[PDB]
Amino acid sequence: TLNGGITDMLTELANFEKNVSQAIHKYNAYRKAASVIAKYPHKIKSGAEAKKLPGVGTKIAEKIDEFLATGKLRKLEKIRQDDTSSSINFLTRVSGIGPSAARKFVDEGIKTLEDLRKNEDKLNHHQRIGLKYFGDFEKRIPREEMLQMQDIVLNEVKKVDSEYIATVCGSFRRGAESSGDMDVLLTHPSFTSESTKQPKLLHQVVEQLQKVHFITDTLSKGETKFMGVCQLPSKNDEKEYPHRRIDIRLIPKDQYYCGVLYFTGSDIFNKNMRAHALEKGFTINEYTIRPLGVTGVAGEPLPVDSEKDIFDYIQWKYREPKDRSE
DNA sequence: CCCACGGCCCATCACC
DNA sequence: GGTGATGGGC
DNA sequence: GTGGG
Ligand SMILES: Nc1ccn([C@H]2C[C@H](O)[C@@H](COP(=O)(O)NP(=O)(O)OP(=O)(O)O)O2)c(=O)n1
Ligand SMILES: [Mg+2]
Ligand SMILES: [Mg+2]
Ligand code: NA
Ligand code: NA
Repeated sequence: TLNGGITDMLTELANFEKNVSQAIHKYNAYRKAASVIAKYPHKIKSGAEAKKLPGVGTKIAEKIDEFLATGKLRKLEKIRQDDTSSSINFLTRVSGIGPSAARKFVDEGIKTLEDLRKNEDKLNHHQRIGLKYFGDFEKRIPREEMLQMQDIVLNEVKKVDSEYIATVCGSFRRGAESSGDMDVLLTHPSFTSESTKQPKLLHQVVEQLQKVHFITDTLSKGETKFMGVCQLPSKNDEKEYPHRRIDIRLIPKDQYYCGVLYFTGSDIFNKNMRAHALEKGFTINEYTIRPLGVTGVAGEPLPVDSEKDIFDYIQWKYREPKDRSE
């Protein structure tokens, strides 16, 4: 974090544009510039120096010049003093409350943590849980604990069926010493791009994790994606662990590599790799990589036998998980 | 100067 | 109930 | 907010 001051500012600007302005491309623009600056190995001495990087234009250069001279940004000082912006920004930190619901709550006078707790009935299920574990969801997860959770999930899934393969992805797979949540990619031989030869493959895994009281809540649940809450078990007299967010994604087994590429991330790395794919004449999702015709309609899935194959198609030298933290 | 900005699962809602 | 848009999120 | 064509 040579330029922590700058990337903090841009991130705060990104969050403002997303939550308050509801201008999602300004949000992406700021997080993009913040990302490319974060890996810049020198201590930026000027906005013009920053402008040389792809993603940093004139406006951000100006803001960097102001920040380096005064240590702060007036655009942000103002935003920080607005009640509406502060209320809306706070509300969006509750899982299940997006920019729209946040602004709508404020119109009704519901703008504090106490307001949410007294008005539980005006929340849907996701928001109710997000409020419930608002404190825990602010806490990060030490890799030490991620290791415990990994072993539990993997052993529980082995117990359901020895042919399930569960892989922890996300920031954990990228080698982070701390994670915001747990991300699990799941495969089973019965579920391929060809056919689902067995119903409820994800349900049974969730069921099992619920019966050992690992999974405690459910935010959403379909045939391929689980979004919910989990908690490590504690020993006698030992104070309980915080509740953690957990994401489980069931992917067709023959499409494991695109799946594990996708959910390893990061989100910004994924954005960059797929944009580059489009430039190179391909399109990548969590299932396949396809060519673009002169048309703009995708062709057939190209053969993929590894993560490196995907990198190869678009003329990218392979980058290990720990070098994908953009 | 113009425009597109990665790709998609689940919950909810509007409409027929 | 089917379909499609929208919100929130990965 | 930024940048390729
Ligand atoms: N916008 C997004 C968000 C997530 N993802 C994929 C890549 C992420 O690594 C993976 C999990 O999302 P995530 O849990 O919100 N972020 P991630 O695990 O990378 O970092 P953490 O904050 O969880 O530690 O989903 C994506 O492709 N596009
Ligand atoms: Mg994660
Ligand atoms: Mg996640
Ligand atoms: Na630039
Ligand atoms: Na939220």
